[PDB]
Amino acid sequence: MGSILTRWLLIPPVNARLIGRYRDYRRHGASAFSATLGCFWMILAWIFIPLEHPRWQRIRAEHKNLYPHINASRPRPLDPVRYLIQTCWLLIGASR
Amino acid sequence: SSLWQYWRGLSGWNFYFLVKFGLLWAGYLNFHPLLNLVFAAFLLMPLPRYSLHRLRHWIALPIGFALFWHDTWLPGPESIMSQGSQVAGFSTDYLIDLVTRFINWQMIGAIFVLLVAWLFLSQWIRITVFVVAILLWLNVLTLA
Amino acid sequence: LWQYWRGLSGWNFYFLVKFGLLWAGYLNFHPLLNLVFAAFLLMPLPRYSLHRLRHWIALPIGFALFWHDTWLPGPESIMSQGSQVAGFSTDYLIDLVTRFINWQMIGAIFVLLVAWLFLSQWIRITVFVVAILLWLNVLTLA
Amino acid sequence: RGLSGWNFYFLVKFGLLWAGYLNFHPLLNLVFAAFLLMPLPRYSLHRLRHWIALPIGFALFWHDTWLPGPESIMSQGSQVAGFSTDYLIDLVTRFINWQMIGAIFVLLVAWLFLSQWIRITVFVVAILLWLNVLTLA
Repeated sequence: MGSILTRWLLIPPVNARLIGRYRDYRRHGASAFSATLGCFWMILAWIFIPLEHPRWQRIRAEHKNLYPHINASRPRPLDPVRYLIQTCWLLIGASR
Repeated sequence: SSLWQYWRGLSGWNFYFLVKFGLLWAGYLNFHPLLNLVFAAFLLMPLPRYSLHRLRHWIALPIGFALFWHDTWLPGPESIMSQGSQVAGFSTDYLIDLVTRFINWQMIGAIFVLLVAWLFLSQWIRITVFVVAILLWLNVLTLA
Repeated sequence: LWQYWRGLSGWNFYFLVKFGLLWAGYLNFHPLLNLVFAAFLLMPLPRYSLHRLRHWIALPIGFALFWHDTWLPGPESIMSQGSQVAGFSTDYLIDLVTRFINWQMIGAIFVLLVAWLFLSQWIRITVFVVAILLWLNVLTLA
Repeated sequence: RGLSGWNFYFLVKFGLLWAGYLNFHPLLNLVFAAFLLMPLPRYSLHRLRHWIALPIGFALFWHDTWLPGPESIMSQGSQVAGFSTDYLIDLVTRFINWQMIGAIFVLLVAWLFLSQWIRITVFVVAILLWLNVLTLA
């Protein structure tokens, strides 16, 4: 998804950031499909979730501790569901 | 100063609502879903200052009691005051008998069990999430 | 200009309340005017001073718009009939006020406030507010 | 460098077309768009283009509107000079649909916001091409 299409649709800075990320995912062994989907989800997360907020910053910083089973550098298509399940677990039975 | 460090779970009030739910389920309470939600919202409201927290607890206690009484069919304090002069003429033996008839020891035992369950579960799970979920659910049912 | 886009901040709550009232049937909602107002609030202003000015201007406008959306008599009707209300005893005014104010609605607004304070930390409420506004406009055009 | 501020111009035109306030001439507008998309290397040529394009764009917009030709206004304008200021304000308030103005404003803000993420020029050109195809079909 270096596809002539993203170059035509997105402005250059946005395109550069997306490509950089995509490439980052590919370098870490993610399938093309998974990488695209990962970028998509990220965009969605940015749109709906204030990632600039101190809360999300902490969660992102502790991502490896809170979500050990999810590799941020290798996105899998079912990663959102995994995040949901884990979050539900952290929200409920997770006190120690 | 993210208002966040200031969000504290319903602490002991979790038990208050659990008891209410148990009573509602048993058919002993006319549950007003919106008022109880407002109360819950009041308790969850983020207060930065420790003093405001103390104040909240002090205020919440009478309110919680009042609301609990309201949700029960118990006669209003006015009815008790106006009829109370008739109750002052009852012999101590009668009052004890009335009280023993009124108090279902099985219900007291259930509340105790619930208390122990809550203390035990609170060690593992955040009960507040459930209390709020049920409250929201009950409100939705009343609107549908 | 990316750095200058600041979400609807406290105005998110304003619109949520409006939506809640609309849903309850207490408001005649003018979708386009409210969208314009939202657009005005979202407009990217680089300078902090312009932001303060916007808030100052927006407050009266928001109030006016809210009033306009309500079934309440225009300030002219109140001024012309207000001299008749000045003769009402304090007890009657309190009775009228107590009858007029639905404590349940106030409580709902409060709950909504707490919900908003809590959700605004997790989710961008502005996105939803704008989406609903857009949606309501589309419904009025369809 | 894309249709920059002219994207908004066309969006407004499209909106007016949709509302039925504009008789849209697809070919003339396409030519105008083609003129605007022509790659110029020098920053100065870009300024010149903007200067030239402004009168042309305005002329084209007027042409596309149901408004009386400048000739009709000049010939009847002497009759309008006799109207009292109150009548002129009334006429103006009746003529200006505040809802349309508001919509244009909303469109502007939307455009400012979207132009940061997406190339609006691609869509404008696609719609223009589409509208031309519809007029030929």
